[PDB]
Amino acid sequence: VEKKTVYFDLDNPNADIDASIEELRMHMEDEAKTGTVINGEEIHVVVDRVFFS
Amino acid sequence: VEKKTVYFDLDNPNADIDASIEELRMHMEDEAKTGTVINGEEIHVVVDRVFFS
Amino acid sequence: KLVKHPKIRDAYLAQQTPLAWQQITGSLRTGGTDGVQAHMNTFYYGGVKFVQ
Amino acid sequence: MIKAKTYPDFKEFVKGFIANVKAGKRYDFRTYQEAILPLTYSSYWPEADIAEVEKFDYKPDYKVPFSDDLLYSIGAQMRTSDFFMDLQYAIINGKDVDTVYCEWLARVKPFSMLNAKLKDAI
Repeated sequence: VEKKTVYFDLDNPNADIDASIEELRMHMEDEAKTGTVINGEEIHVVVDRVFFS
Repeated sequence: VEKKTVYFDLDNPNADIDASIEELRMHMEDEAKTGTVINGEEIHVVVDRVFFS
Repeated sequence: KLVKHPKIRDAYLAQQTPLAWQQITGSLRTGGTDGVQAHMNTFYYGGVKFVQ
Repeated sequence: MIKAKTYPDFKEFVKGFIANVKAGKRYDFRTYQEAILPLTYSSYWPEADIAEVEKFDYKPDYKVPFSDDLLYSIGAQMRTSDFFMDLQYAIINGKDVDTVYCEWLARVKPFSMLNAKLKDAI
């Protein structure tokens, strides 16, 4: 299986953060082929100092 | 008697709508010719779809 | 496209209401279950209620 | 590209903007106005970086300028980004700017009562 990376363009004033977050939710809700309803909001996100700033 | 028309020019960003509304109120208040105090804000206004939009 | 439009953005940014706050900084996923996800995106505007 | 916080005042920011526009540069930020304009006319301008644009396929439907010597009728209200688009369009058409009326204006976004005084270039 192939890994996925989500690119937050935090250096661009016209970046679309909402699109990236929606992509993150959709990957979780789709690629988890458990055969049951999945809630994508229940995810952990560990972030680095520079990214947080 | 002669009929009156009021132009709003809603297509022009520089229009003065309040001026036209005051003109309508003043006409209603002044052309009654009944010798009594009159409130010009008690009037109906039926509007076409394009005008409303 | 609808959510990103300036006309909706400015109005809901200016409005001070729990609905305005939720739809701008909150999560739009508040619908029912379509069988693959627990909630579906929902947006309120002008009385109509859109769904994805 | 106009770097963030490059001017201490809107009065100098407008001068810089006009000077850049007279050099053939074009700008368009209608879609993300919220993230460029600072809070007031006395803060540091602009809030964030503004990038040039390749094309200027824009033309107001309403008449611009309102008259020969005035961009908008006194007291007109317009969206802030639209003011910069319209002033840029007017300058492209040979007009030149004398001063920008912003002394007593209070609010910057999303709507503002900005205006300009025009003349003929040489």
